[PDB]
Amino acid sequence: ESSWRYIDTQGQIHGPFTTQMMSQWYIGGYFASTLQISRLGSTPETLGINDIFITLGELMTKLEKYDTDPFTTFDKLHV
Repeated sequence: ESSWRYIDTQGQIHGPFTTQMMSQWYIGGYFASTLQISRLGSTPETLGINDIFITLGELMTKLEKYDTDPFTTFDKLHV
């Protein structure tokens, strides 16, 4: 699993935190879409997000590109 850092409201960097920890906090409502996050570059990845800070909202927008339509998305999850 990945690890992540984030920048808080005052500018302080926190982490590394596992995907599990970040996911839990997100689902818990602790993170605004404006929050800056960074994925630690533990593995190569083609999205280009390793070690940079982008907003949560920007990360979500990037990930949406993979979900082109519900038919392919259904098959990718279920077939």
